[PDB]
Amino acid sequence: STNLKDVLASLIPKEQARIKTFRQQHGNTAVGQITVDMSYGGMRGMKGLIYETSVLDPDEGIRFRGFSIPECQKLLPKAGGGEEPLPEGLFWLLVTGQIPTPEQVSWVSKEWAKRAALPSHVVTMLDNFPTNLHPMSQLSAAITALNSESNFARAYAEGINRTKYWEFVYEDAMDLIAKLPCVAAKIYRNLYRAGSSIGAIDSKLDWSHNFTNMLGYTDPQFTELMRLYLTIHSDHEGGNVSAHTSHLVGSALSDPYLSFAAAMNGLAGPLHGLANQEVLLWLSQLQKDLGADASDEKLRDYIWNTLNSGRVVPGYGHAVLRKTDPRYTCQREFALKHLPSDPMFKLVAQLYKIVPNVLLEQGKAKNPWPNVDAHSGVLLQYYGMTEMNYYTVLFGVSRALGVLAQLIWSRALGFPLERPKSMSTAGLEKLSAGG
Amino acid sequence: STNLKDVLASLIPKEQARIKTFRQQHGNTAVGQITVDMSYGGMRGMKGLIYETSVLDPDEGIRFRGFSIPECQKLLPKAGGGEEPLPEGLFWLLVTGQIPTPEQVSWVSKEWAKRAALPSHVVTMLDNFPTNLHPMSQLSAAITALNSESNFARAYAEGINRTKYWEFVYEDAMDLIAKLPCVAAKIYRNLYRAGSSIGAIDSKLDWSHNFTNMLGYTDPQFTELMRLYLTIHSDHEGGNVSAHTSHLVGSALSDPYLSFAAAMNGLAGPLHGLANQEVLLWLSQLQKDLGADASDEKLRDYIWNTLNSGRVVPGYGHAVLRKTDPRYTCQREFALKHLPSDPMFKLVAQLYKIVPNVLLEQGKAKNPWPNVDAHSGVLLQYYGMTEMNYYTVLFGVSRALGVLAQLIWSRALGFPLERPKSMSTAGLEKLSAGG
Ligand SMILES: CC(C)(COP(=O)(O)OP(=O)(O)OC[C@H]1O[C@@H](n2cnc3c(N)ncnc32)[C@H](O)[C@@H]1OP(=O)(O)O)[C@@H](O)C(=O)NCCC(=O)NCCCC(=O)O
Ligand SMILES: CC(C)(COP(=O)(O)OP(=O)(O)OC[C@H]1O[C@@H](n2cnc3c(N)ncnc32)[C@H](O)[C@@H]1OP(=O)(O)O)[C@@H](O)C(=O)NCCC(=O)NCCCC(=O)O
Ligand SMILES: O=C([O-])CC(=O)C(=O)O
Ligand SMILES: O=C([O-])CC(=O)C(=O)O
Repeated sequence: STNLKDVLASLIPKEQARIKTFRQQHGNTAVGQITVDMSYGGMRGMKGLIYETSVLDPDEGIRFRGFSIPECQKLLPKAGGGEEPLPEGLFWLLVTGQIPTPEQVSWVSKEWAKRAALPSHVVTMLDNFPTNLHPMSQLSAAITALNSESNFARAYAEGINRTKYWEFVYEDAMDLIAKLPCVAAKIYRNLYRAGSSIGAIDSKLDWSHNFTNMLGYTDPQFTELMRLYLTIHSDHEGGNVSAHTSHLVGSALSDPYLSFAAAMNGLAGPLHGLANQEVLLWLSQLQKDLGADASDEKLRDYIWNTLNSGRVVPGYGHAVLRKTDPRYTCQREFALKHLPSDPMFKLVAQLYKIVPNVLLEQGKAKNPWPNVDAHSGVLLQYYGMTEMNYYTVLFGVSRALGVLAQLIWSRALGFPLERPKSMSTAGLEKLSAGG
Repeated sequence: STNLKDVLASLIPKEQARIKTFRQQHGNTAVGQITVDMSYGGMRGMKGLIYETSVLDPDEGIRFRGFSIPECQKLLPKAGGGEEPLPEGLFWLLVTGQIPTPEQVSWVSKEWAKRAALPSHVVTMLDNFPTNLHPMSQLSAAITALNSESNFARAYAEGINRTKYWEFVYEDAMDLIAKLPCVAAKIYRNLYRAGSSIGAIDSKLDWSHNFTNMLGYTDPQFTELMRLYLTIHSDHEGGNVSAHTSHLVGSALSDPYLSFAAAMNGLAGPLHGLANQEVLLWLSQLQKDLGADASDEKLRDYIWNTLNSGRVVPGYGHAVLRKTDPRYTCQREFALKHLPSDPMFKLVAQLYKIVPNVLLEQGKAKNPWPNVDAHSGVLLQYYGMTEMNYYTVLFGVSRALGVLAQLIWSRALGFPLERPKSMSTAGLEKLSAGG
């Protein structure tokens, strides 16, 4: 009865026509200009990609198909007896643009339980990895190795006509999302619970719940945290490193497994998703140097020392946002509800009063406000997940939802190879005169 | 006496100042505009990145630090008794902008022989990979797994000041280049010469020669082919998928191993470097359907059938080039010198007379001329390297030179996070009015 693939079959042709006519009328309309500073500046400020699933406003923050986080919290189906949105529903919304029914949501949950199975070569590789190999590296290498199972790769090799690419992309997308929690849980267990097993998928539970059971957590509030975490980390428009990387790579017709693994190597950068890990490590050194209950003057000194040493303060700043990330606020609210007296949470709250002021004073950051990474691990730590080097993997699992949602659309719409022109400093000086 | 690291130490500060002042004068100067069609079109035509090592002219083809291929052939140091340029020299030129001496070239060769060593976890992983796992996937997963050895990753974790990033990037770059041929040869042997060993590095040979010895080839002309192949595939300005991917990923401070592995997943796409493999497979089906000596009319029919089936003709077309790729010409010339009567070569030559005309007739391709991939495998096949699924790995090994050369510079120059703004179709329609 419910079948997202059939729903997409109807939606594709209409969007295709809509875009066709618009481009007919406005393809040559200019939307902006390119300046020297933007080229040297990592395209900061350049409108460069079409990405359908979410759009970020610099002041208001992210919108998923037009809905803000608070709206998602309110509109998306929850677990029975739950308060947090199920990521399955968010996936539905991103892919279709429509809020799903709980019946639609449960089908996604069953579909994902049904497709979760790892091939042995992958299992063996994970099991043979050394404990000093970072969790993100183990995750990316496993996803890359799963490409032997790609249906898009196989169909492409068979010569399928380009109009059908989306269909195979959708299958690999659904299968990769289904398998991600098993890959992730397996790395968790091998590294931190050696000799134990992830167990089996219960076709009757939501994806976050099967994930937390494979991780070994029983707290019901932890399951709630997971549902929220996985929903909010899902997508952040297309120009963020991980999403842009999946987009660019997939544009060459690399399969979804290869596109997602490349994205993960981008998420593992300290200026991107690895910040979630870095925040915790900075905080632990904080509490170690200054010890648990610090004074404001002492926190400032600590912050200044980081800045003075040629390092960034993790968890603050943003390439597009210019105000406090609603994702940080949404986490703060969860903390205030569930772990209001945790000392680490209290520390994170105190830095909110300090850090922005120091950054402002330093005068370099364009956005002195906190971003999502400043508040994520604090939550995790409270529930017993103290392995900070593993935090980015969870962001990785979440991010698959948004990037894979968009990837289906890129191929449905026929987006071509992403290939901008580059320039050398010498060539550019000549183009202008020099300086 | 020779030490590239000391040479770069002097060059950095001067380039830094040069760029600083230029941006002072022209940072706000507009270099182009962005249109709707460019956003929907994979940034085709957008000047979007600064990339120093090479620049591609749409009519003339690639220039490496200002030199064309013919000039490199003529200027770069050759092996004793050789005719083809040594890739070590090309690496020197890209990194420094200056043509190296043969003494400088030999130091690079020794440096790379000295740093070539694989850690056991990597060896074990390769040895346990199934034979159905594509060679590019095995290569990318191994490079990702080598990141446990990263010096940049380690220094970053220790808190190094940002001004010194380049120094660590340079070390990981030199080490990754040194190890690449061992990773690559090991996949070659495991897959196609099961039970044999890659052997050891001879500190006295050039990098291409140690590579061909690990692959198991003795023909001296094969060694020459390898030197040319590895030099020409080295870099192709910054907006090509693989280079852009390394650039974007490295912009987040991910280490060179993670940045290069993500690039490789982009090179493995059929519209990018995998075309080299695809050309051979298309050709083999050709000769199989039509059998060895075909008539022109028959080749045309074969070509039209591919086009009519919703597929591309591999090896033809380009996102920027608008004339025949000098890299294809440079290969043709090698063929004419060394294997002029090979039937496959003859077939490739015949398609040169046919394909462009059919593409023109079809009227879709903007560039109906051949690209580098149309002539690479033909050369390989003649020397006995008939494993077409492995061809992209060789391109991968070559490409490390250009992208890693640039990566050092990106960090030396302090390029920030690559983060453009994205837009949805809906948002864009509104920005304009709609259509
Ligand atoms: C996120 C970001 C990389 C954005 O970069 P960008 O758009 O270039 O920031 P910007 O325009 O404000 O940078 C201007 C200057 O302020 C500095 N600055 C910005 N944020 C800073 C911070 N948190 N700490 C210290 N300095 C900072 C920049 O590094 C830059 O300095 P230089 O001119 O000397 O290079 C940056 O704010 C940063 O480094 N933040 C800390 C890392 C972090 O929290 N990353 C997580 C982001 C969310 C995610 O992806 O998960
Ligand atoms: C290389 C490239 C992806 C460039 O793409 P792009 O810049 O979009 O080409 P373009 O502007 O000429 O495309 C216009 C149209 O011509 C079509 N076309 C272009 N090259 C074609 C080819 N070789 N065979 C069939 N159709 C082709 C395009 O796919 C596009 O069709 P649609 O409008 O229906 O989408 C394209 O020429 C192609 O697909 N070539 C075949 C694959 C190939 O050889 N790749 C290797 C490139 C070199 C490398 O990276 O190693
Ligand atoms: O938006 C970006 O640049 C980074 C970010 O917060 C994300 O990807 O979640
Ligand atoms: O220039 C590009 O777009 C593709 C290409 O030929 C390469 O990367 O060698």
